[PDB]
Amino acid sequence: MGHHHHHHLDSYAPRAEAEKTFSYPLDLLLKLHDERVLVAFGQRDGIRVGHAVLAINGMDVNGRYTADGKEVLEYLGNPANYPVSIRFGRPRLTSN
Repeated sequence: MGHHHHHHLDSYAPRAEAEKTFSYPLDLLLKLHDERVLVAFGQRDGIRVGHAVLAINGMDVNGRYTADGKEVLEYLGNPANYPVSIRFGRPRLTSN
């Protein structure tokens, strides 16, 4: 009965994490979902899958493209650009 629910402001989510270096091959994999690049695998236990990319080398990502317009999966997949720094966090940090 009732099955009531409540949540914080829909526009919001917890803050982004700090910038971190990445390179490949690595025990980390990313995928495209809902016009965002998300962690597919690489969790120590669970607290990593479903996190979303927010910038790469300071280019705030246009969902799944760089600021320049490279698709993030191809951009990171290119081994000429394997060594990178990434900013990532909870999805829906803001609606835009």
